[PDB]
Amino acid sequence: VECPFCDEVSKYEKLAKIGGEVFKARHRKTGQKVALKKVLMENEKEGFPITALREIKILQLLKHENVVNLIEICRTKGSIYLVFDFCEHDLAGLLSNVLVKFTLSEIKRVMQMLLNGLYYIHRNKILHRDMKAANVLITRDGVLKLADFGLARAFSLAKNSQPNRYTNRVVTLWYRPPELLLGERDYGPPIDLWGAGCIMAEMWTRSPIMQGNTEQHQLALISQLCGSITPEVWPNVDNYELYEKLELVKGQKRKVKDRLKAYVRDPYALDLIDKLLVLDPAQRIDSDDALNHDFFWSDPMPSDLKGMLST
Amino acid sequence: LFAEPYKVTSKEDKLSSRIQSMLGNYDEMKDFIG
Amino acid sequence: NNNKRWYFTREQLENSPSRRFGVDPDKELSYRQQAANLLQDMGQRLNVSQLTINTAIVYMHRFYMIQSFTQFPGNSVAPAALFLAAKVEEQPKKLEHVIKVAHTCLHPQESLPDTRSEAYLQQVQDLVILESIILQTLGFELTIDHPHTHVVKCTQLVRASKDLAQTSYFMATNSLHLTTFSLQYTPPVVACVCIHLACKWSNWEIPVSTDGKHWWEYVDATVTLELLDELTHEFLQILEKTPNRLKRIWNWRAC
Amino acid sequence: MEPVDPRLEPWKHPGSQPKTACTNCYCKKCCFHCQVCFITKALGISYGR
RNA sequence: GAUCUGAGCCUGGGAGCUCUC
Ligand SMILES: [Zn+2]
Ligand SMILES: [Zn+2]
Repeated sequence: VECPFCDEVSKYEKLAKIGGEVFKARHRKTGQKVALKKVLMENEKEGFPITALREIKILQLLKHENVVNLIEICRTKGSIYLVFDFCEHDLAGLLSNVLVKFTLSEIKRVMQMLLNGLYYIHRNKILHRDMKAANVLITRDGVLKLADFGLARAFSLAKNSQPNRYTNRVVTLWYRPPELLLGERDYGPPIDLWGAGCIMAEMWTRSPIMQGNTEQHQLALISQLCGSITPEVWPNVDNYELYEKLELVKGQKRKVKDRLKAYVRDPYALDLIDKLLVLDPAQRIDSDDALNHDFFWSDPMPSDLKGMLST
Repeated sequence: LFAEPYKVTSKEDKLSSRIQSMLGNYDEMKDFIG
Repeated sequence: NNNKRWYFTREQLENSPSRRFGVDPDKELSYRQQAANLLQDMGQRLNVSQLTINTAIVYMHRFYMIQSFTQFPGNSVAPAALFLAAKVEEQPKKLEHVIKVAHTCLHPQESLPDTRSEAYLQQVQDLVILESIILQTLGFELTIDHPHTHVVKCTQLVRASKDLAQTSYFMATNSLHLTTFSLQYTPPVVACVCIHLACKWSNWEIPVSTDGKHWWEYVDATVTLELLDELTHEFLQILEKTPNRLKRIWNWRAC
Repeated sequence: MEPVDPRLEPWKHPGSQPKTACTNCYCKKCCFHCQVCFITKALGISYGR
């Protein structure tokens, strides 16, 4: 049984468990550190999961200094394994550790690389649809890397005609944007930034600002923070078949900056977060304009993270 | 940038005639292709 | 050197995996044409975009560049190939639908096996397993570029008429069904061959750009008149080797 | 048989199935009805059962 | 009669036909 274009996973040596899905192995010969991601073929109802095909098809395309690199794909003497360039830390883990200290300068660098990464994937017509501190890796040299593109795919620029009908149930409930919670299937890049805004808020809160247990509960929290969802602030929001069928508060006002006031502290920082957590995706600032925000061009200026990683 | 294509007065190209004697007369097999 | 991977020469093709198990050159190509025909037939019955079909055809040509018809039947790889291309081209078709249509084309006599029968459950595994094999054999390189993409862009630029545009695109499909240029020349080059081949047959001649440059120069910087004529020669040479009537159909007979 | 704008996304491309049911005639008109007819009728290439 | 003990080939795709037995 010929198979020259698919080396055996035996070439790697498993060390520990991550994410029995993701493992930390090292090349038996070179000694290079890598991340083994086993393909979950639990649902063999439709052969090889289309979700995997996309991730693989996308990773082979995307190649940025802020995006995880896909080395190769191994097998078993069978199951499939996706090899990536091992990442020492992860935004999620770092924020969880108290010993870790983030300076206003270092924080700006983290987001700068994050948004810079989104700009790439978005420019290449790709949607992550799963933004969270957990998927935000950071190399040993202090280089942010976007990983886990399982729920990621490619969207279209709607040729001014019949809209698209993508999957609705996407992105973590905690990092899921309003539109998705209203039944929006013709979404786009804005859904990713919403998570980025929630992630940038955790850089000071060290914990998810909106932890809902259900879809409706999530909306309630978003309405109490970002304010009540009304046609005024969200034009044509009433068109949603779930707008009226879902009891949403009407009195709650926008208190994004007010709630994150004692945390963020920094003026510019608060302003950016406010533009990223905008209810209406049409008015939601994009990655491009996000990088041009005074937040990234005001003293103190962004700097590497090596100093912080020393703890 | 380009000019709208035109017909060729008696295709003398050896390649052209080779196709004509293979697939047949063009004009007569167009309203069927697609 | 990932580019030159799925691009061989006339000699390499002359020594294909199948040629290693004793399979005449003209015989192998025959299997390829048949495999492409099956994919085209099943695709239309599944109502899938031409893109999905072409993509499936490409995998077929490349798949047999590492494997042999002696080990992998063309009527078996086709179903799996098409089933895979469907997903890649954002147009997946239920495994049940594929097997059903594939059985209608391969077994017009026998009746469609019950979705509960032991025989059916078997065909499922065989197709799924073969699918994984195709992926590994291709190195998981699903991304494929078709000449049709370059053919359409060129026709619109040269301001070619519909009849000419339809023919150009038409020949672009025949190349994947009869020839193996998809394993020899890049899509851009193949696109020029189709248009050039369509022009000679349509008597249409594409003028020279207002800048003094040929049309093919706007499709590929490595394409030359000498190449087109040579390639067009091989294309037709393969067309002449067809086992059916292409001279008797020159009439307006009834139905 | 009919050209398709590449700029269009995979999930946007139209089906390959011909508008009219693949007729059953060897006439010079049906030989080009579709891709299959051309390969099976004009070229006479079949996969058989 | 097979028809992975085969096919050549062709009229409206066989409902046509002959080949080494
Ligand atoms: Zn007819
Ligand atoms: Zn037809």
